[PDB]
Amino acid sequence: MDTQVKLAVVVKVMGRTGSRGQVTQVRVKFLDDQNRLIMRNVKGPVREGDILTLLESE
Amino acid sequence: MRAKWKKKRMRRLKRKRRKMRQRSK
Amino acid sequence: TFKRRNGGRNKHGRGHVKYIRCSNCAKCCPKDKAIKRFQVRNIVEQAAIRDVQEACVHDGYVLPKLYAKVHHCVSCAIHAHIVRVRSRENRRD
Amino acid sequence: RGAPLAKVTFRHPFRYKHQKELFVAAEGMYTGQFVYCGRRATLSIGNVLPIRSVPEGAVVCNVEHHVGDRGVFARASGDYAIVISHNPDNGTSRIKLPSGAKKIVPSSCRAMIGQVAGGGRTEKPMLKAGNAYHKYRVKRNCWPKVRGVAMNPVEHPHGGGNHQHIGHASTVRRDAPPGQKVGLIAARRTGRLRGQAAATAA
Amino acid sequence: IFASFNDTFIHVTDLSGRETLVRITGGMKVKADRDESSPYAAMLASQDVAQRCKELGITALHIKLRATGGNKTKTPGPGAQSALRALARSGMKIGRIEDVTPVPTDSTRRKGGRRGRRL
Amino acid sequence: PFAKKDWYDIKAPSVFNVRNIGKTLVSRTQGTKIASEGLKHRVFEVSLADLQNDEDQAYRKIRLRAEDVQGKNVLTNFWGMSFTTDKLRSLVKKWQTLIEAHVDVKTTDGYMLRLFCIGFTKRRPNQVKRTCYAQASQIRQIRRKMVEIMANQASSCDLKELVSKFIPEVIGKEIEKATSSIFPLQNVFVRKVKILKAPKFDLGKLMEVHG
Amino acid sequence: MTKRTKKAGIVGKYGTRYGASLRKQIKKMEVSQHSKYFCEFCGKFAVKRKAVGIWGCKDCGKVKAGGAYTMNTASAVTVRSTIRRLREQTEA
RNA sequence: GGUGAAAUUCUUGGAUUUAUGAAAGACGAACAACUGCGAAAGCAUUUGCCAAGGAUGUUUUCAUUAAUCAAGAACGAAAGUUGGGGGCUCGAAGACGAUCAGAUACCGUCCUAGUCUCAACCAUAAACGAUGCCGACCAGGGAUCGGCGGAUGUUGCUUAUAGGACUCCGCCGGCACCUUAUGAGAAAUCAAAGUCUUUGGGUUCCGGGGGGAGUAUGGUCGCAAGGCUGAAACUUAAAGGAAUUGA
Repeated sequence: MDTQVKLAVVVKVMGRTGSRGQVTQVRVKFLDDQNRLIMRNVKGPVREGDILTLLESE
Repeated sequence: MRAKWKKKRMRRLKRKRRKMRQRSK
Repeated sequence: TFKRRNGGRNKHGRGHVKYIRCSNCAKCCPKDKAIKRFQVRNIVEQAAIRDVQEACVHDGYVLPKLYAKVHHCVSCAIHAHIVRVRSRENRRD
Repeated sequence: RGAPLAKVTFRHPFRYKHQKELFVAAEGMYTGQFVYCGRRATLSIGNVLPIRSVPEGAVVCNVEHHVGDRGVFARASGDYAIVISHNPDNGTSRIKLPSGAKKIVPSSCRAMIGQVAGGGRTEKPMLKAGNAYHKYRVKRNCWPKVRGVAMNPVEHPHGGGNHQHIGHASTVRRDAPPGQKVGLIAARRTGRLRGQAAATAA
Repeated sequence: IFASFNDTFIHVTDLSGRETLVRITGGMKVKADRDESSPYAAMLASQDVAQRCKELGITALHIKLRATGGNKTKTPGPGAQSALRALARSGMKIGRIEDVTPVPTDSTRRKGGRRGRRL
Repeated sequence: PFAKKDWYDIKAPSVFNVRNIGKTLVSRTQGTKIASEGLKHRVFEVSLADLQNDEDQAYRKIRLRAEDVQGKNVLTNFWGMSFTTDKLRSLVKKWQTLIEAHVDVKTTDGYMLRLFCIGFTKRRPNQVKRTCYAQASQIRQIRRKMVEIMANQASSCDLKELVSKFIPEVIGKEIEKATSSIFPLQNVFVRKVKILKAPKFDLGKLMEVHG
Repeated sequence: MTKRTKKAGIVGKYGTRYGASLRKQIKKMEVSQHSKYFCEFCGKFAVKRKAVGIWGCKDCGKVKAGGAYTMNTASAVTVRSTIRRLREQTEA
C-alpha cells in the first residue's frame, strides 16, 4: 500500500539508535492530503515542519 | 560468623581429602 | 563502602521485605530496592491518535491507557531507564 | 483384614425385621452412640446414608458401585474418598476416589460419613520376618517369595544360568496368554521417576 | 440494521506477532501471517512488517464477508502496536469501540518469566 | 467454509438497553452437530458505552450467554457482568487505601452472583498529606458491612430487578452515603458477576424476559 | 539413669541389629502403644490400646475407634473438621 | 518454543490461539510505604475462636523483687533430609542447541531430587545495623507509626453529641530522616562510631601480624552432610582499611 502525494512532513522520529543525528527511518505524514502514515527513510536528523520531496513515495 | 570462598572451597575438600586416603585413587 | 546514611540500601528495621521478580530477568528483588517506574501511556502514539478517532464511533472515546509498573534488577535500569549516575548532593533526593 | 469393624446391634422385633451385625468402623465412634442407617439420616460420623444428601467436599468411607453391594471404594485403612461434585444432578454423583480417579456412580448409592479406622497400619515397618509371617498366615497368602532366578528353568522362565540373572526382558505383553504372562505386565514405564496417581480429567 | 460487533485479536510476543481474525464469540473466520515472505525473526515484530499483516486480516472482514463494527484487542506490548492500530483506519474498518485487555499480572511469580510476560 | 456459514444476529433480552449485540458467522446448520443447538452458551460482550451511547460507562462489558434461539435470532439473558482491565488499572492509584470485599449470594430462583466492591478514602478539605491512610482494622470494619449491605439490597426477584440497578450502578452509591459517617468509601461498583451455580434453565420463565 | 544413655524400648530389643533409621518410626509408634491417653468421656488418663485400631478405657468401659498405634491421628482431625463445617453451613 | 542471531524441541497425531466448565497444586500483584509487628529467624485475601506481646494510661498493688552473664535450657531462613500427603509451577545433576580450540556455563530446550504441607531430623547464613546488653548525659528541626491530653476547629449528622478520619499544638514510647556536631575518628563518616588521653559507669563476649588454618588432631554432637570446639611444624614482611592522585 501507499499513494503518492507531493512533499511530506516528518511527524516525529519513531525512535532508532540516535542520540544526535538519527540514522534510520522516520514516520511521515503527507504534507497535503494528510493522515496517511507510512515509514519513509532518511539519513540524518529531521524536524517537523521540514519539507522534503517524496517523489514516488510508496 | 563465616567469612569467604576460602572456607567454601576448603569445606568441600575437608572431608573429601580424608576419604581420598580410603579411596586413594 | 559507607558513604551513606541509608545503611546498606533501604533497610530500616526490616532487612527483608517480600520479593517481586523483575520484568526483564525475573531476579528476586525486595520492593524498596526494586525500582518501580510509572509507565502510564497511550495505546496509540502522537500521530496514531488522529487516525483512530476519525474512523471510529464516539467522540474520541477516552482511549483506554496502559498502566504498568516496571520492575528492574538494578542493572536493567542502568542500561536505558533512570539511574544514569548523579552528583553527590542530589543523591540524597 | 487386620482392622476393626464396629459391632452395631439392631435388635428390634416384628418377624421380618432384618437386623444385626458389623457395619464398618469409622474414626471417633464410641460405644453407646447410636447409628442411623437410611435416607433422611442426620449428618454425623459413622452414619450411612445416600451420597446425594451428603454435601460436596465431604470425606466418606465406603461407597456402593451400584446400590446394595455394601462397600466397594475405600475400605483399607487410613484411606478415604472425597465426594468431589454433585450439583442438582439426579443421575450422577461424582466421587474422587483414593486412587485419584473421578468416578460416575448413581446418586442413590450409600456412603458412610468419616474415614475408616485403624489408619497408619501399613506405614511403620514390621522389623521382623516373623511379624510378616503372622499377618500373612491369617489372610490368604503364602508367605515367602522365592525369586524367579533362584528357581529352576523348568519351573520358571527366569530361572537357569550359571550366574544369577534374569535371562530376558521382564516386561511381557498384556495380550500374552496365561503361562507366558510374567514379570512387569504391560508397564507404561520403569526405572524410578516422576509418576503420579490415577489422574482422569473431565 | 447493522448490529455490527466483531473482534479481531492480535497475539503478540516481543519476538513475533500474528493476527487471528476472531469474532464476538471468538471463533476465527481466518488467520494469516508473514514469514512466507522474506523477513523472519524480530522482523515481523518490526513495525513495517506489522502493517502487511494487518491489512491481510481486515480485507476479508469488510468487503467480502461484510461485518463493519470491530474491536481491536491486543495482548502485551510490541513495537508493532502503533502501526497496526493506525492502519485499521486505512483498512476502511470502523471501530465500534476499541478495548485492549492484554491480561494483568496478578503475582504469577515464577523465575522462568511467567510473571516476566503479562502487563 | 465461508460460502456456507450462517448469520446470527444476536438479541439482548427485554430489561436492558439496545437489543442489538453483533454479527457472527459460524458454519452451516448441517445435521448432526447443528450450529444452532451446538454452541449457544458462548459469550457475547458489548460495552455499555455502545448501548447507552454515553462515555460515562466507557468501560463495563457485560457477559451474556444464549439459552434459546428462535430462527437465526439468538436470545440471551444475563449470565454475568464484567469489567475492563483498564478501569481497575486507572482507579487504583498509589498513596491511598484499598477496601476490599467479596460476596456470594443467590437470588429467589437460585441464580448465583458474586458481587464485589472496592473503595478508597475520599479526600477531605485542607489536606497537606500526599497519602491519607485509614488504619486497617478500621478498614476491616467497613469490609464486613459491605457484604451485609449488598446482600440485603440484592437477593430479590432473579436477575431482572438487580441487573437494572447494576447498569447505572445505583446499589454501590447508596452504600457510600450511609457509610461516610464513620469512614468515606469512594467509587463502589458491582464490577464483576458470574453465574457458576445456576439453578435450572426453566425455559418458560426465560421467555418472560424476551419479547 | 542406670546403663541407659537415651532410651530404647526397641533399641534394647534388637541387640546390634536393624539400624538407626528403622528404629525412628517404630519407637514413636511403640511409645504410643504404651501411652496412656485421656478419655473424652471420663477425662481420666486411662485409655490404652485394646487392639489394632481399637482403644478401650478401663474405668468407664468405653470402647473407641482410633488409629492403629495411636489414639487419633493428624488425618483424623482434618476429616472431622471439614465434615462438621460442611454440616454447619448446609443445615443453616 | 526462542533470540542478539539460530537450532534442538513441538506442529493435519490442525497445533499456536479461542472459549467454557471441572480438576490439581501453588500464591496473595497493583495496593504495600526511608511505614508495622514479632526474641530473633521471620510475617500481607476474608472471617470465627483460642490463648499471646509491646507501646500507652493508671493518687491500683508488691517493695529492691533489679542489671548482665560461663554453664545450662528454648526457638532458629534456606538447602539437604526421615516417612506420609502432594508434585501445579519451576527446577542442581544429566541430556540436548548455539557460542566456544575446551564451555561441562551464562544463553536456549527437556527435567529429577526438591519446591508445597504435616509429624520428625538439623543448627548453619552478608541469621547484618558487619555496629553486645543495660543506664544517665551532651543539639536544632519537620514528617510518619501507636496511644493519651487540650479546641463551644473542619468533615461527621452519629436524635444531638461523644467518637472516629482530617487539621493542630503539647506529649510518652517508636522506625528512622534531615541539617549542623559541640565531640570522636585514620579518614570516609558518625546525635553515636559522642561523653577513653577529659584515659578507670555496670556486666559479658571476642581479637591481639599475614599465611599454614579453620585445617590437622582429640573431644563432643549429628540421621547423614557434616557441624561445634580448635593447634602446630613450616613460611614470610607486610596482609588489610579509608581517603588521594595517575592509568
